[PDB]
Amino acid sequence: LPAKQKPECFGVFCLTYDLKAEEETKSWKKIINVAVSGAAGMISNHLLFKLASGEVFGPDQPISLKLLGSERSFAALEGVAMELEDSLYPLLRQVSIGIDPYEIFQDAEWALLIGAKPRGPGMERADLLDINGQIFAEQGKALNAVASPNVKVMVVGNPCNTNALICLKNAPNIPPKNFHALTRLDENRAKCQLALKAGVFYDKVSNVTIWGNHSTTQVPDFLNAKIHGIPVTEVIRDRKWLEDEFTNMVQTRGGVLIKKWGRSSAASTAVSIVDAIRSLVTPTPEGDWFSTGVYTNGNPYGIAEDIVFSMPCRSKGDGDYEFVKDVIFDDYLSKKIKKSEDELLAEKKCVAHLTGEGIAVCDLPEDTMLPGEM
Amino acid sequence: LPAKQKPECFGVFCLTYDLKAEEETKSWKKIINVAVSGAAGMISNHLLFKLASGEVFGPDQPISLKLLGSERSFAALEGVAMELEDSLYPLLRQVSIGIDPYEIFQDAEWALLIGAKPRGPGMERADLLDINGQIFAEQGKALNAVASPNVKVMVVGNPCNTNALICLKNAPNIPPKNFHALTRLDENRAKCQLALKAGVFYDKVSNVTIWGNHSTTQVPDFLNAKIHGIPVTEVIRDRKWLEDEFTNMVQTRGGVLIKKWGRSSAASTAVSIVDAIRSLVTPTPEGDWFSTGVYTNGNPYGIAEDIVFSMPCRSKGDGDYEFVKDVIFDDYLSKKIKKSEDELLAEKKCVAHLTGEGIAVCDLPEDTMLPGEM
Ligand SMILES: NC(=O)c1ccc[n+]([C@@H]2O[C@H](COP(=O)([O-])OP(=O)(O)OC[C@H]3O[C@@H](n4cnc5c(N)ncnc54)[C@H](OP(=O)(O)O)[C@@H]3O)[C@@H](O)[C@H]2O)c1
Ligand SMILES: NC(=O)c1ccc[n+]([C@@H]2O[C@H](COP(=O)([O-])OP(=O)(O)OC[C@H]3O[C@@H](n4cnc5c(N)ncnc54)[C@H](OP(=O)(O)O)[C@@H]3O)[C@@H](O)[C@H]2O)c1
Repeated sequence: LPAKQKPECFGVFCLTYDLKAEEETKSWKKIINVAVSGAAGMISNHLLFKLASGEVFGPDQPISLKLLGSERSFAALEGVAMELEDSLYPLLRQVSIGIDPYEIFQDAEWALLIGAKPRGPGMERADLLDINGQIFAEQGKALNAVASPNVKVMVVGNPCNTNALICLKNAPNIPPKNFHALTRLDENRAKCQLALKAGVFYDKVSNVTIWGNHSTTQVPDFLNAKIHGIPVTEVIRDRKWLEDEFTNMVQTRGGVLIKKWGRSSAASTAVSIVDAIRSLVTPTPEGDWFSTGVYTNGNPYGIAEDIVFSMPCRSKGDGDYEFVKDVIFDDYLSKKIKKSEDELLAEKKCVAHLTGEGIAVCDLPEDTMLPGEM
Repeated sequence: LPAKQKPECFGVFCLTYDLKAEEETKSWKKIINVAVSGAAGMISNHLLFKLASGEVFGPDQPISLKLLGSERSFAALEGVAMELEDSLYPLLRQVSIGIDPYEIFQDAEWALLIGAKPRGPGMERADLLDINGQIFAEQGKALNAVASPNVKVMVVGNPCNTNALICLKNAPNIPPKNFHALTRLDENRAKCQLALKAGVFYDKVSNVTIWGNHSTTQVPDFLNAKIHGIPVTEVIRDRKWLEDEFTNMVQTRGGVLIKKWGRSSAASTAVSIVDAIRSLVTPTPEGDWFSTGVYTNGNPYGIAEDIVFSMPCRSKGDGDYEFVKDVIFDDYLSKKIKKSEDELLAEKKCVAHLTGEGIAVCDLPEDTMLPGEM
């Protein structure tokens, strides 16, 4: 539980200048502090450079990276940091690597929590929740204790939704609206599938939203989606497909992707992550929206409270967001969303011992983790 | 030796629109055709998305990717292309994957030839040159036969320098000035090292040039380099270091990098590659320069002709370049450059059977391949 223990910089990033705003590069904004857990993993190995290049926050936004890793993968983190220095990225004003959350999360304005333990060979969902839940329970206290009171936290380590509930549950000082579960890779994969069916390039499909858990209970919402400007429903008139098939296509994208030999969707996920961050740092296009697993309290859809449930949101580009109100539902959608909700509330109970609710009671389906995920 | 055999597109990229310049996105330039060999490898897995994101050619430059792979790694290429489609990159107007150079290199304006066979466990340099030389001999004929008469070719597969000589030697219709050997990762690594020693951030070091082969005979030129605006020589006054140590630090960067467990400098190399391309597509900053293994004919330094020797160049950002004339040399520099030249001319002879010169005569040192390279 550190205090006074500040994070040490990394070679060259220690030799950095004053602060962009007054001598050279006065065009640059004030530096943004970004923390990344799972910093030595594959998604990170992609994400990091996209951040450093200004692809994420812009070309006039000097960045500071605080890479949180783990004992075992420390050599790896040193390596990534070594690649970071040989990249000569001007925006990357400073980087620091370490294994202590209370040190690394120190002053973080964005906490991109990718990284959690992989599903064991014969591991039951409940324990998958327990193990990673603990990691996130801890990172939550750290964030709470030593991070910017308005840290925008973005969770990608599975089970992301619950992992996020836990994180905010252990980080009371931090606004729960700030915690996001990454369902965006799912959104992108779904646009691609709706473009593929309709015979249009993915840049013509929009208003795609994902509801529920980042698991096989999520719902690639085709009812409110649009292609070219008109509801998907009246472009892909094959209604049976949309209901009986669409979902399973997005739901297995990663699974087929992995068949093209063993690599995870690192590059794509790395991309989803930046698109995710941008949807909060950039004003949502007129009439469109993005998907994010966020806290349910305040939602107008009727979804249960006290959980992290992905839903349509729009932003003015300030880090915050608001739920999208102009949306419709039917028997299909309504029942599918409610079915994911059931799952989530069960994980919640199964994770009562890491959320501060009480004794855990697990009754979960060991078949829901998305194909292709580590 | 295809003709009439055109490259088929890939799912979603087949459903693409007209051509940016007249309906929507009239701000966009005319599409650029980019071919990538070794498309399913690690450096590519990084490079590709940087290209697609517009990081390389700009945000108003729609791109077309022609990914050349190999039979064995075809499943992998399908996978990368699958990640490409789930990324929803607007600039990535079209992509096509395949294993035939005469098909894939069809109409290429940029041929980023990363990818060649790795050094065998007990493989002698000569054969390393032979094996990869053949690949490049073939890709050269293809490029020559079916590519844009002004293809800018950028070789990264080792032995890059010779591999490039061979490529242009088998591609007579294509201007030899167009072939580039990637010595940029080396340049970047060296700036980082000169920044580290002088106690300044890498953004204060400039005019670093690399001469010779992309091997342990190259010369991280500290004599013409500058820090803050004044020659490195009068900032890092520890002259013995610059001569006796500097070189070995850059020369082993990859070697130490790999010690931080088994991953190649994929992310960094991916970065060097884009910096390389930009130095040709962007006007070189006033007084600075970049390093590139290019054809020697016309050089004013005294370096031997008919080889690919990295040297200082500047560009107006049109794809072409010119050698930098305002540069000095001393006993140290002069002798070191000449020693790399010796190597190169020996590889040249060792590769006479792939260059159209005659019977090969190999007499090479089996210790020169840079630490950390596959
Ligand atoms: N939401 C999505 O769509 C999505 C997509 C892909 C993956 N995921 C999920 O995210 C998790 C892993 O992501 P991945 O596939 O990218 O794996 P990965 O790149 O291989 O990274 C896994 C990480 O676990 C890390 N680790 C263990 N304990 C940690 C802790 N105390 N703090 C920080 N890092 C810790 C390791 O740390 P080091 O960094 O030190 O190695 C390692 O990097 C999985 O549960 C996976 O299912 C979600
Ligand atoms: N200049 C530099 O500083 C630098 C830096 C790093 C590496 N390199 C050199 O580049 C070469 C490999 O790069 P790497 O480390 O990035 O390896 P990598 O990512 O693992 O890729 C190696 C590739 O060899 C490919 N291949 C074999 N025959 C091919 C052909 N007919 N056409 C197209 N691709 C072919 C494979 O094809 P698939 O794409 O189908 O798998 C594979 O991707 C090595 O010789 C290495 O030393 C140079």
